[PDB]
Amino acid sequence: ETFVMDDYGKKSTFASFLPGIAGIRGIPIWCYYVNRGQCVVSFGVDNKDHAIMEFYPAHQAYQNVKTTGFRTFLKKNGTVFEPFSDENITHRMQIHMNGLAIEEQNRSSGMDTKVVYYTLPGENVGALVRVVSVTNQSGEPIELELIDGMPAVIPYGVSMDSMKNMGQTAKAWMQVEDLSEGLPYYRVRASMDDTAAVRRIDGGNFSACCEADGRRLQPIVDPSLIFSYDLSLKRPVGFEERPLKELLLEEQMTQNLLPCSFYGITRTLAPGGSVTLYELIGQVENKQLLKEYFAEKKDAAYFEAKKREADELAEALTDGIRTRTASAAFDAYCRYTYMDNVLRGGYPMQLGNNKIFYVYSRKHGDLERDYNYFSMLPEFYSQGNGNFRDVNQNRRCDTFFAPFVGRKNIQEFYSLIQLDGYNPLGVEKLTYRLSKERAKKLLTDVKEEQRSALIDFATKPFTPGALCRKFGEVFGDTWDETLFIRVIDFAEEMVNGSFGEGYWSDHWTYNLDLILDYLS
Amino acid sequence: ETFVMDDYGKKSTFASFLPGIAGIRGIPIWCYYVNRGQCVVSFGVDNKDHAIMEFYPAHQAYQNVKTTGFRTFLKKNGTVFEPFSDENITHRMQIHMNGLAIEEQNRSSGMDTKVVYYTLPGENVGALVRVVSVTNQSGEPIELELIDGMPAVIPYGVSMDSMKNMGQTAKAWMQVEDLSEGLPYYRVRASMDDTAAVRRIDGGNFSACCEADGRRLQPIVDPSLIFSYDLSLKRPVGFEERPLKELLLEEQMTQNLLPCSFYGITRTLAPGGSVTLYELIGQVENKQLLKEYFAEKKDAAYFEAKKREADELAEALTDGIRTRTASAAFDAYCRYTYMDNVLRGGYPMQLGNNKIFYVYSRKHGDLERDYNYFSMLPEFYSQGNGNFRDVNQNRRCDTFFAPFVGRKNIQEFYSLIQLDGYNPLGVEKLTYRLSKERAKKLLTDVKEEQRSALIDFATKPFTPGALCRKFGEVFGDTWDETLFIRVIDFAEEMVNGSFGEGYWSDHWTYNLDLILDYLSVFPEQEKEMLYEEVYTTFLSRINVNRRFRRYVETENGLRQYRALNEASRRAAAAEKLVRTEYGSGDVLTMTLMEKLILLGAVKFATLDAYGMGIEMEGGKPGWYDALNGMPGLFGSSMAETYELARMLSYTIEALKQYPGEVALIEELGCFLDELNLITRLEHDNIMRDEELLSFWNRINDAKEIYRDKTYQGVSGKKMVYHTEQLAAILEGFLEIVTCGIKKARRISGEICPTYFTYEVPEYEKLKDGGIRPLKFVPQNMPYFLEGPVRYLKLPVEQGEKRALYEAVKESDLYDGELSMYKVNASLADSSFELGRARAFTPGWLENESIWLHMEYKYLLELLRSGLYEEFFADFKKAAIPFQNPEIYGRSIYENSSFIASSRNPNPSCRGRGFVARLSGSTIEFISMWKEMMFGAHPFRTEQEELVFSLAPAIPAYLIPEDGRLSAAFMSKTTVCYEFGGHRDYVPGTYRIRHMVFFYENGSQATVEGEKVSGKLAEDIRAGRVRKMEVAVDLEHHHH
Repeated sequence: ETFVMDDYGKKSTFASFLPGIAGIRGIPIWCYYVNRGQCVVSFGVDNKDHAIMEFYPAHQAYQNVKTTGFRTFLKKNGTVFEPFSDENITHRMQIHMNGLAIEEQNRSSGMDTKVVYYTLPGENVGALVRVVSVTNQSGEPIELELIDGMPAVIPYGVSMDSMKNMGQTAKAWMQVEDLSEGLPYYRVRASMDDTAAVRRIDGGNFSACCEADGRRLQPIVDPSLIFSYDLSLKRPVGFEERPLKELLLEEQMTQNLLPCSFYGITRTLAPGGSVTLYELIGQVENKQLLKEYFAEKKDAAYFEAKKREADELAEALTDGIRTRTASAAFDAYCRYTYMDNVLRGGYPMQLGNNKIFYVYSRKHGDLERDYNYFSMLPEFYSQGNGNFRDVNQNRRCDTFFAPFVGRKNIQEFYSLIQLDGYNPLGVEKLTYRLSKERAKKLLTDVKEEQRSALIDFATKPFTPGALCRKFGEVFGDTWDETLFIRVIDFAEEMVNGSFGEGYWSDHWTYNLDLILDYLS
Repeated sequence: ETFVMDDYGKKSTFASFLPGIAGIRGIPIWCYYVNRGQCVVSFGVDNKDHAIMEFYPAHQAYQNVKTTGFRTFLKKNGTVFEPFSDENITHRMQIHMNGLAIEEQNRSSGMDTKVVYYTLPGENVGALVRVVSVTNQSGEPIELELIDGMPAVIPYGVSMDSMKNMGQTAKAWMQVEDLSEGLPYYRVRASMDDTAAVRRIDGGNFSACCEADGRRLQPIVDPSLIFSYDLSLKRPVGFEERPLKELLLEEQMTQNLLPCSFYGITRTLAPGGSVTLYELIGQVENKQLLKEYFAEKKDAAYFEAKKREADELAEALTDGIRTRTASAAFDAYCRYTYMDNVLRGGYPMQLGNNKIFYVYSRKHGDLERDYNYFSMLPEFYSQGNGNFRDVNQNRRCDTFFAPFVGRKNIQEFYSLIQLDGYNPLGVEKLTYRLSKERAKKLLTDVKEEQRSALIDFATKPFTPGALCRKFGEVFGDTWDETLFIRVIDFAEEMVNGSFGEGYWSDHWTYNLDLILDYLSVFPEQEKEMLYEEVYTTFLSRINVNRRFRRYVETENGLRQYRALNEASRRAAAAEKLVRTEYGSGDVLTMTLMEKLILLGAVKFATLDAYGMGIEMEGGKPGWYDALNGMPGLFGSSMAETYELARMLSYTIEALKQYPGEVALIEELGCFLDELNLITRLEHDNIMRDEELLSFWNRINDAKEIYRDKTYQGVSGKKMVYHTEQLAAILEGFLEIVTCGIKKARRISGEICPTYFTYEVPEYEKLKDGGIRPLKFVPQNMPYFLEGPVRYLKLPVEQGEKRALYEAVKESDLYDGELSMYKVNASLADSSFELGRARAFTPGWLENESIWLHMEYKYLLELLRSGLYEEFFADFKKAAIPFQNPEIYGRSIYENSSFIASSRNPNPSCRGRGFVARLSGSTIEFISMWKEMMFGAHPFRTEQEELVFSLAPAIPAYLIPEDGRLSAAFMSKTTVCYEFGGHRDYVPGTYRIRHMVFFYENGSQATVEGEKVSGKLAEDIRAGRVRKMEVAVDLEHHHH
């Protein structure tokens, strides 16, 4: 079910990505990875302009992952080792449908490093979960100083163009907040685009790390503490020269810099012992959401449950094509192909009682499709736009796997045929609107101000995720899901055609396939 | 003369660049360098879209130079060493004015590596020369395999945006050619921008390396041969695993990759022996140029001669400011500052016989000024565009160093003043055009097809470099330079104004400086300068909106958000001059006095409601860019008021000095008469009232009538005035301005203000849609240094100036820890609508930092006002050449835009200059140097004859041990002072015993006195005296 590549650092380069599935009630994120270093080179929330780790094309991703990607430094009795930096050391990569794990077995240092990645599922905060475990495989106790994290966190409000073109000038707006609280908040001081209606920026990237207990560790946000004069981020000169405890007592620069996110522990590991760090990196729209999310302690059990949920998401998504043949690779390929087709074209589901909704779709782009400006919607019931041809083809066999779809795809893709035989290029996200009278009838059992808020929200086009977010905002923490289901049921589905740029001569040729599959 | 930084890899980071001087007949290139690795991080030819090594901002440049910069790998008996990769190894950097050299002395490996950079001078191919020498310093012979070069050469045709955004996809177009020939050609297979007229791409980047013999080495263009699986380019796995000879036999991939450029040699070095590689990396427009350039072998002697030429270029460029004092750092700083000022504003030169051309200028940008899209023209006689303010200031002292310039700058920068008092933002490159008949007359002695080619080329606008390129193309290899000179002489100089983006309120304030410098060098031609009718007028591309139309309603109250009238906008590429008969007649011509009167009238009409500041009605702030939100808050600048008072006083003195008749255009005459009537009516109200709404309304109504009448066109009929009437009118204006200044100082405090912000709580809507303000509430602004700087120029009492100096020194504008002056006080409690300055931390960029330009302006004003002791002390405690390089963070011969002040949150960053060496402080230092060395007025006109005298102001710490201080006078004459003793030589505290003149012809003349007049003075100004020996306060130096 999992693909294992040994010594991937010496193999041919390839680019890939986590599927970005956060569940029906989660916030998906985009995370691209390559087979070099600690393998993760770029991840954000919405698009290239909301990246936490800077987006690079495939060539630059291969060239920079060992520097701008996740780093880990182990100090064993004075000397510093960097896992996943020397390809001559035995390393390994395990690829899941919705996860990624790497290992290194350094016999010289007697320490084993394991890093597990997965997108955080089923939460109102989109984040990447990184679990780092270091095991003392030597026969003697060692005094380990462990530091790991990310050397360049892009503050919220810095666009990709701003980085790539004027990083030096854009450093003037970057800052960090809440170092003492253990939840660093990475955002610009003010809107970098002048002549903006709102000068204040509320959103922010965050990081949080803890051991199995759950108490957050003190962050390191100034890369000069670790790397000192080495701006190339190749060797941690400061970490080598000084103990970790002294580093945590330094006055870190929280302004006029491209901040890092590093956390450290000091431990004496018995022979066979290990230390595990649970690190969360994500983005929120305001500090209130971040405080609400961390109102409950996130211990090791929480992260293990979230990892199991992340695996089960892909498992249940691909269970519709489960196959057992003479080739295990064939079955794994079947499941993976179904998941990729879902990512490109969406996964049908019954939203309410009389609606068909396609979830997990997104306008795709990756390190190799660098020309595409991808945009994955950061909300519940996530969905995205798509080209006519791609969405038309990817939904060819939806009726076979989801009989409740019926003729919806045929109607959708023949209603887009213009009178002259051509069609719009773009297929918009599913949006819904509720009429005034029906909305008033539905909201009779609601409090007056809440009724008014839902009236003004639901009479304009909205997505189901936006509606659920509004429900949460206007009801606090507990409400009635049946109200949401009823609003969806009695809402009206908008038309979802956007012209685009031109008229291709082949788009109409894929509708007969939909007709034939439905007739099959 | 050179700055040496040891172990620069461990020092604080700084960004810099080679000046990009290729000579008058060379192709300049841009090359930026940092103090990490092999130090060179980006270089190309024209702009960021024609880079050979990818351009990075300063942060990315620091982070990537050790990887994407030049690399060198030494294999000594099997093991591989990489010089300039470990900071613990002793390394060194030497910085020249037009060169860069780095060294590494690895005792462990016993090998010394030396790399020398310099731009290739005096060739029709722009390239970077890189010389790498490895010396075997061990006591035993070693078998050395050397590989060096660049791991990522950007192929020609790949834009910077293409790289940064879609490098992976753009790799599909990249390819290399001519590997066997030894001249790899890096270009795209076809135009990457689809729907292009020409699919084929002819230009290409190239590299070529050779030993001292000159035979080109076999290149390595596939980085996978050297680095193997390591795409991070950190360690050369392939080079370690295999010998160099086997690598050169591999089949290199020349397509679908980002190619490298590496060359290798295998050698057995005797103890003390060395191997040198001469590597050329550049760009050409076609393979024919590359083949022609390499038609002759380039041996070691060629590269040594080119390096000497590159050094001599900067040497001869800066020889005009050569100085010998007690501080060698001071002299090096003088030369470097002059070179930087030339880079920013251009170097004057005599092109032909009757033309003045500015060479080496360019629209500047660097690793720290990453927002600027720089563009250096890749041709002979290189030049570039520039902003009005920067070019205006940088040419302040051109007449002193280049007397042949004369009044050209004054005419150029007053002809750019529009009828409404504003000006275009951009100053275009000098272009020339030749008429049909003159071109036919010139080309009579030319072959028919060559004559036709030159006719069709020269009848359209061209630059001198383009003309020389065309001459070369159409004549082969040999031709007649006199033909080029004659075509330049008989060509017509085009108008060089480009509108830009907006109207700043301070651009006009720098022209009086040009006038004053010209009068300092040629004092006897003031009347001729004033009454010379050669001043044209730029045609406005957009008109300032009426005040009732500039005001809009917002949530926070009334705002000024519609300064420009978009309905009146005209075509950018159209007629550029105001023509008589409402745009149908001849080009309107005006005298300098008319321009001064127009500026005075318009700026007086631009007073604010309280009659204190000059409104930023143009939609742009003053000299302070980071306050872009000030015009929206009804901002007014007191600095413009001080400059207006100074200009009015100068015009009054000029009118009284040379009485006669002055002709003003009819519209300006009517406007001036209306303003005079308004002042006579409102004088009583101005003297007693606090708010002056009625005066403001009448003034703005007259100004709007004049602006809207002149914008549509001017007939050209001129009214005639006596100098007495204009003197009375401008004296009334100056009296009102002086009362406004007094009121502002009264309501501000112990320090004169700089800006005023007004809030309008009561306004009335109009039927036509405009909004009429009814009450202005002034808001105090934080103290800025520019206020006192402009104020010190006014003719006020000396005691008041000293009191202002003390108040500034004891205020928040003075950084006690750094002993420097900050650009502004704290902005913390000010409004957040002011602009970018509110989004910056204190002590960073233009926010409460030591902005070097304004600090040098303040020091210059202290020097000019006679505060000699204070000027000496503050100059010693604040000048760049006297800084500590450990704290300053870069070479003390180079300037910076700002120094992080004591309020900067980073203790390490305090006292450290950050942005590159092209600040505006260069011209300020040049003015200070000239004032100190020769006094305010070296030439004076007494009894209608030229009189020459020297009044130096030299502090004790500049006088050498022997007491002989020398400086260059007008870039040709050497003045060798000799001082009796070590002390501060304040003017009036000494006397010139005698001066001795050494003529160029060898004859000597000695004058026993302090002043000369007549023939001696004329010879001094004409450059016919080689050297002057001046004895100060004594016959000889006495310890």
